[PDB]
Amino acid sequence: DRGVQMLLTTVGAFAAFSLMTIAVGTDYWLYSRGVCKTEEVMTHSGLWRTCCLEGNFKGLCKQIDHFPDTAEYFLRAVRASSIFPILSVILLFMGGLCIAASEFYKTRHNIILSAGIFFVSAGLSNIIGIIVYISANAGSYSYGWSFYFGALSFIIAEMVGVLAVHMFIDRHKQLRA
Amino acid sequence: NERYEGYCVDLAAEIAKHCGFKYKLTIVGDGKYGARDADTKIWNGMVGELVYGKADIAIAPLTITLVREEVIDFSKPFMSLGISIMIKKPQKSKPGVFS
Amino acid sequence: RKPCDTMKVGGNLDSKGYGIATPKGSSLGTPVNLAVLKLSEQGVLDKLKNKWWYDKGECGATSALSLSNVAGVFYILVGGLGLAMLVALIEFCYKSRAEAK
Amino acid sequence: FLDPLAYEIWMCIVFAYIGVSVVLFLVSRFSPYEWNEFGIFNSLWFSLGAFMRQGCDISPRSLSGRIVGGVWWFFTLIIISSYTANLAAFLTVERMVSPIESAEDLSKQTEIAYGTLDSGSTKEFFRRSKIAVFDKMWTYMRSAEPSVFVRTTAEGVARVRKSKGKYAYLLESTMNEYIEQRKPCDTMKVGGNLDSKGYGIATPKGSSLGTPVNLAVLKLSEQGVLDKLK
Amino acid sequence: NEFGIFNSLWFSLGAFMRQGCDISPRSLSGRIVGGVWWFFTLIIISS
Amino acid sequence: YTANLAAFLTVERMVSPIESAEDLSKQTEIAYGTLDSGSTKEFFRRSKI
Ligand SMILES: O=c1[nH]c2cc(C(F)(F)F)c(N3CCOCC3)cc2n(CP(=O)(O)O)c1=O
Ligand SMILES: CCCCCCCC/C=C\CCCCCCCC(=O)OC[C@H](O)CO
Ligand SMILES: CCCCCCCC/C=C\CCCCCCCC(=O)OC[C@H](O)CO
Ligand SMILES: CCCCCCCCCCCCCCCC(=O)O
Ligand SMILES: CCCCCCCCCCCCCCCC(=O)O
Repeated sequence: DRGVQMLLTTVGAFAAFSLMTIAVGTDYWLYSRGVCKTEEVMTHSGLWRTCCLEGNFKGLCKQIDHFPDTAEYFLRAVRASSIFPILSVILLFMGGLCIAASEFYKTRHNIILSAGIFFVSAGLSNIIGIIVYISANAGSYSYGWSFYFGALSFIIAEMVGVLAVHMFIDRHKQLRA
Repeated sequence: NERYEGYCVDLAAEIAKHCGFKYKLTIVGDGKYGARDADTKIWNGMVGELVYGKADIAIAPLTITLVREEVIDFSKPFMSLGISIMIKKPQKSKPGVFS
Repeated sequence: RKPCDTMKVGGNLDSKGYGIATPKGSSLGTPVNLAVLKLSEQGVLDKLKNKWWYDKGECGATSALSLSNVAGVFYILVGGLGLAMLVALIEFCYKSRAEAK
Repeated sequence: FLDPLAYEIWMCIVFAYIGVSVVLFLVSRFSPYEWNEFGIFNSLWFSLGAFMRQGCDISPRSLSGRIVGGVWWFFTLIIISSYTANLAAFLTVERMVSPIESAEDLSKQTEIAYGTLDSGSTKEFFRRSKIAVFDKMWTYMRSAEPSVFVRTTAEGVARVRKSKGKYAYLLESTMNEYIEQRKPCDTMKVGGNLDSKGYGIATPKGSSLGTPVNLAVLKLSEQGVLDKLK
Repeated sequence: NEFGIFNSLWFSLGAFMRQGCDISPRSLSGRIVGGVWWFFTLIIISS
Repeated sequence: YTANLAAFLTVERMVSPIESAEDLSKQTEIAYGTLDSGSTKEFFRRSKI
């Protein structure tokens, strides 16, 4: 059907954007046995802040130091600056803008295709971000709800991109018909 | 006394407290532990400071050997040890991006 | 001690000890012997060992295939997806321009 | 059967699968100038079958669809080859891992029980210890049901041999080393000594035998008699 | 061209020997069955 | 490619590090030595094992 699809894509875009922004913001990416401030105790290693839990001084949070081959340096850079998660957030925002501007300027249907391309690119950036995150960590533990919020953002972004392209195809089908 | 710190410093402090007597830590001048020169039969190092009354007690990491147990009295060992192997750390190798 | 690049691997080969020396006929010998045994029983010696070897220490204390082993293939995959998207869009722009304006 | 690859590889395989399917669909269907049997459902099926090294039934004909297909094929080849190779390595050399290798390890986890003899220096060492790890061990054992305490060393070894890996017995190093080397060799000794103690030769309150036996023991130790005898 | 009993058997056999298909299911149910059997085959042959 | 990868992973899986002393006696890749002159040197020299 039609009419529902625009609302569903808008809702999905908002959900993906919110999830990814929260995930980049929060710090429950990794539960590891690190050190809170500078013994061992469980932590809240996020993208930026490793923070202490279930200890004498739980709730103390410190900025992660991402440094003490050229590949190692470049990976450390790319992971220190969460460029790929941030780029994911920005692309999701631009896709949201494209969907919003669809209601106006409806005549031109290449603005909704842009929305689709932005959402799919957001998904790809999210994948690269997860891969660099995990790889940098690798050079007992667990993943917290922030990581899975990032993952769910990826899934929803890819679904919303599919829907955007689907409705672009329908619009050009109507126009040619 | 306050100028120094270490395992032996704390051990000496506790021993004194148990026995109840002041003390003055003094390093060995020569810088050796103990050895009987075959010719002279001289004891250098803290074993010297013990045999020739120059000191009253040694609280250093002094091995309990036979050549040494003869001329002085050793307390029951306060730290057991031995020879051991030391190697470089494993240094787990990061796989290449295109490995 | 830093840089923390070494490791003790094998248990001890031989067995010796360290002791508190005293002059051959000094009255301190018996009391110091009993003091050492009392400390050893009370765990003070173990605590001092911990304090001076570990508390002042400058350091802390699978077989599956890890993502690090196959990371490059993921990078290549996503790079190829991006390139594919770019090529598609370039062709689409070219076709849009191609129609007789 | 998932053990050859880490959980992260499986997760990223699923992500890459969805990404590839979506990009193949987009790149094949979006252009109005194309209007490809490559809807979203057919794109997902293509990707799945490419991964499982099964047939195609359709292959992208455009440049862009072919780029996507090619990289996904390369990915699949490497990942499946790597799975097979690592499983071979697993099944060739079996590497059993000791669950605990230290005292602090026994303290930190709780899956495996452990306890000392009913009464002895082994018990007291924990009953009256101020050390973090031994304090924690005492806290656990003081209340452990069923009683982690045995009536005899024979009972202790029998109990550790009965339990698969649930129970760990704390005893003197020398007896532990003796037991380990005997049949059926069902048990091993892990980690270092928790404390230090010595065995010696006694002697009456005062005698002339003590002074020379001390020299004898030191001479034996230094010569290497005691190590060789042990 | 469609999955009768004999063609179903042939499809399954060929999927097990990794010997490609002349026909593959087109429906959601057929594709679920096919996909799961492909997974099974991949694990068992690798093993 | 698959067979050589398997060889790589199998070999890397059967690599045992050093665990004892006699393990130093058996191999020759890892050199080992003691202090120039001291108790450990003598212990080895007069060693009857
Ligand atoms: O009684 C003795 N006690 C010793 C105690 C120690 C230490 F462990 F450091 F406390 C050392 N260290 C070994 C490394 O070089 C010097 C420092 C040497 C000692 N030596 C000399 P040895 O002849 O080499 O044994 C003795 O004689
Ligand atoms: C006609 C249709 C065309 C389809 C086209 C898609 C097929 C792509 C396939 C494989 C790409 C593999 C890329 C290999 C990149 C490896 C480069 C590399 O890393 O080499 C340097 C090395 O790291 C130094 O140590
Ligand atoms: C387009 C329609 C295609 C239809 C779909 C075809 C089926 C897909 C193939 C395989 C499924 C494999 C399922 C894997 C199940 C994993 C179970 C698991 O992970 O449990 C282990 C546990 O996590 C450890 O503690
Ligand atoms: C196409 C198939 C989809 C895959 C289905 C996956 C079902 C199992 C997922 C298990 C997740 C376990 C969570 C791990 C916990 C952690 O260490 O973070
Ligand atoms: C073509 C893409 C699908 C391929 C099939 C992949 C399904 C496996 C996913 C399982 C999730 C990971 C859980 C297992 C790891 C673990 O818990 O040890």
